[PDB]
Amino acid sequence: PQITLWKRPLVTIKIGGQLKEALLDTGADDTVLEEMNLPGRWKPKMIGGIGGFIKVRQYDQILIEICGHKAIGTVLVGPTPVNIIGRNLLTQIGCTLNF
Amino acid sequence: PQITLWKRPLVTIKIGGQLKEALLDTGADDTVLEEMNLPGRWKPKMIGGIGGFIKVRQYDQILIEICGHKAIGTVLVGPTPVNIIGRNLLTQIGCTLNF
Ligand SMILES: CCOP(=O)(COc1ccc(C[C@H](NC(=O)O[C@H]2CO[C@H]3OCC[C@H]32)[C@H](O)CN(C[C@@H](C)CC)S(=O)(=O)c2ccc([C@H](C)O)cc2)cc1)OCC
Repeated sequence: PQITLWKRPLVTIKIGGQLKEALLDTGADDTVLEEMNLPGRWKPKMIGGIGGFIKVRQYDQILIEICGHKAIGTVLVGPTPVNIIGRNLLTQIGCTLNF
Repeated sequence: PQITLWKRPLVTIKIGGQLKEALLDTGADDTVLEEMNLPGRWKPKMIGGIGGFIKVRQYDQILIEICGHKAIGTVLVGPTPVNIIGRNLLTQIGCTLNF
């Protein structure tokens, strides 16, 4: 689809069998979701934002369906203010900016 | 044009008579620019993201040219790590997400 930006580009995602709402975020290199339970191994990681760094749990090769488009990639889980879908997955679903 | 997301979507902007590099950021409601001494009145503001909040100065009705497309709106000036072009300006240049 074509998504305008007059409102936040929020979409429904399916991850670990659960539906959530997430923001399509071209300013984010990586994908960061709010605290949740995901199966499998994970490694601690640090990521920095506008206000500083947070500790996240890094889950690799995680299946995630974004607005009906499948992706399999890295998902960071931690105290982000909102679920954000970053470029690592936006590229997988073929998302581009156009003007 | 069309901008893929393999790399950060960095473009040249023109503001206050200066050229700068900025990030087209669909995850940002508003626009946040590096420290610059713009003329005119302003009001203090707090903006938050990953890692907490930072103090910024809010200037209104600022003209920015983004890839030759002009836009006029609010700009937040402060110690941001990157120049962030938010939806308030992206909408004015007709920017959309597409997949
Ligand atoms: C060399 C130093 O750089 P640095 O590492 C940080 O650099 C960066 C800092 C910020 C960004 C943009 C930010 N992306 C981001 O957080 O991405 C994280 C996850 O993926 C990684 O990729 C890049 C960083 C990591 C997002 O797109 C937009 N945000 C809102 C989003 C969280 C939804 C609520 S916002 O910025 O907070 C914001 C809030 C309010 C407004 C106005 C008021 O409406 C405007 C902007 C990109 C690079 O320093 C470490 C301290």
